[PDB]
Amino acid sequence: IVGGYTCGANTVPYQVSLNSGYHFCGGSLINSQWVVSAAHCYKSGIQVRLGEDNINVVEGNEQFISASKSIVHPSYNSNTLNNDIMLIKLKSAASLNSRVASISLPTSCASAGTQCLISGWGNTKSSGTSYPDVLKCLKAPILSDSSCKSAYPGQITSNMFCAGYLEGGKDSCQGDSGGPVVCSGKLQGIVSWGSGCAQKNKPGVYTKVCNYVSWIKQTIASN
Ligand SMILES: O[C@@H]1[C@@H](O)[C@@H](O)OC[C@H]1O
Ligand SMILES: O[C@@H]1[C@@H](O)[C@H](O)OC[C@H]1O
Ligand SMILES: [Ca+2]
Repeated sequence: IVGGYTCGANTVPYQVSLNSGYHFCGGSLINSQWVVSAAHCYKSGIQVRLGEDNINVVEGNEQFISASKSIVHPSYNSNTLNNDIMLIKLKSAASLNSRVASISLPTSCASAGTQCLISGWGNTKSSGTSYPDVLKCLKAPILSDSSCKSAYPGQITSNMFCAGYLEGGKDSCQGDSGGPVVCSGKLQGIVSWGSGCAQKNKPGVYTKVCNYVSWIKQTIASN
């Protein structure tokens, strides 16, 4: 998160950390045993770290669960990042309380203009490198399909939307991938890609979760 703020410990209770010896992606808890993430975040040996604020300190509320199975979207294209969504099944059910909670899947797509919560442990600087130990939060509106398609010609599919600010200075960034974009209490986006971070006329590009509620729900009822 570039240009955001310190969320506060456990105030984003659906935010997870993907850990393979080190934080490498975010993810979003949607029920006690399933995390949704970015498909380009896929790797073998994933442990899912719930209840995290400082990812380099044990603080009192963590749950560490190994993945038992990962499902990259059947149609994920790593070249275009089209359909950048993946589901992770947890080996044991997380124990749900006020600091470890699932976030509701949409019944509707969020409209251009709607302001959302983007959170992650990604790089906080746009020209330079610096990674936080605590979770960082950004409120960013959704942007119109017509300025999204302009900012990134030939690259925006119906499976993506842009969210952010075209004057730059505020974005998600490397290390935020897999993580939530929440609007009106609905996991609407998944941190996916962009050109740099916090750059003018280059807003964050997010996987459009509402296209995948049918794929998510029928996957989760059969696995
Ligand atoms: O974003 C672009 C992607 O859509 C694809 O075309 O590969 C090149 C990238 O610049
Ligand atoms: O039991 C685990 C604890 O030992 C570890 O410190 O962090 C995750 C917990 O689930
Ligand atoms: Ca911790």
